[PDB]
Amino acid sequence: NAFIRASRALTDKVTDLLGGLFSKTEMSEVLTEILRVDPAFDKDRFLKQCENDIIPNVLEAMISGELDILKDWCYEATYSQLAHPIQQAKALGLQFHSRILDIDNVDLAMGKMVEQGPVLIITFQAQLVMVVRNPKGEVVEGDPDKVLRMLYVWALCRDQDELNPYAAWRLLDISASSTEQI
Repeated sequence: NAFIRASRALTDKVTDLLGGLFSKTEMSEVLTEILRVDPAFDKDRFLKQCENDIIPNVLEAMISGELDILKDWCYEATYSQLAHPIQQAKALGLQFHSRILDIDNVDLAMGKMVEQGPVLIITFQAQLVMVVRNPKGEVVEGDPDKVLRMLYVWALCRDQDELNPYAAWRLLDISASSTEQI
């Protein structure tokens, strides 16, 4: 399909912009650290887990204002930044009616080491419908009839002390941008 190729082309360009002169050695060094604790680690299986588990659960919690779920999936400083806006909305008794339409083009962009552990940076595209309403049912944020096409970049960090490999990754950072006219 033509459209499918264009969206795939956009993802590849983002991966290029995230690939500096030292990206090959930095990725290899991060894999060395991950492999020390999880010898069976595989990049493709990891990306499958991101698409079927990590992304859907975290993104849903974010747009639905589910603070307890979000706190379990994020690092401390990360949670504080995401929580504040949600906490303000709840104080005004606002309602989160946002929903996810689709998620695709999941890919591995780069790797880096941080104090909390090894980091793998992924990207993906998603179609969302954002809408927040007040107690009266009136829309005070977003647009219930508009579909937003987003390009996300997520930094996931691994807890090197976690016994179970399928529960070792948590959200460390996130950036994004709409893809209108692309």
